[PDB]
Amino acid sequence: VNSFSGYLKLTDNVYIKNADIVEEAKKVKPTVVVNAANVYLKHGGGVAGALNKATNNAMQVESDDYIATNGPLKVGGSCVLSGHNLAKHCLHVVGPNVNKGEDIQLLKSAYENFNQHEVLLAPLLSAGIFGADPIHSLRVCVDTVRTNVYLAVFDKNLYDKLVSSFL
Ligand SMILES: Cc1ncc(C(=O)O)s1
Repeated sequence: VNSFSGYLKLTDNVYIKNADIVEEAKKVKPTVVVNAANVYLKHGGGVAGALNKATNNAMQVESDDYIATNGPLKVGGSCVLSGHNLAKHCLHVVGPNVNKGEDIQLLKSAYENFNQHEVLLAPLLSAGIFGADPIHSLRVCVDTVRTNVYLAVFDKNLYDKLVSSFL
């Protein structure tokens, strides 16, 4: 049994809700929240922008030190950093950004990072300002992630379309 409430169970391991990821993280304090990161961990907008704002920029400060030591992530890659006031840990995952021309086949590689964590609160990778089709992102998620994932959908309209169209 876990703390997650109000989620629509899609498969054995994937759940979905219309929820504010910051507000959901603040309520649950999950072991892992996933950030929709870029390779530079520059948390300017979308999921990263919102999560980082909710940490009062502490996520960005920590991320800048990570990059100064390690250099950029790979598209499809990830790193584990603090969850600050939102979670124990933040898994920063880089999905391909279609608005930069990145290979959408890297979306599966991005989701494979979730399998290193037994339970996660996450957004749909490469959705929103990363430019991918969120229906496609949900399909790759269900077909890739084997651990228990609780997906927070930012839009009520999009949430209803994802559920209604789910095979
Ligand atoms: C505050 C948020 N902005 C974008 C989200 C998303 O595309 O998942 S959540």
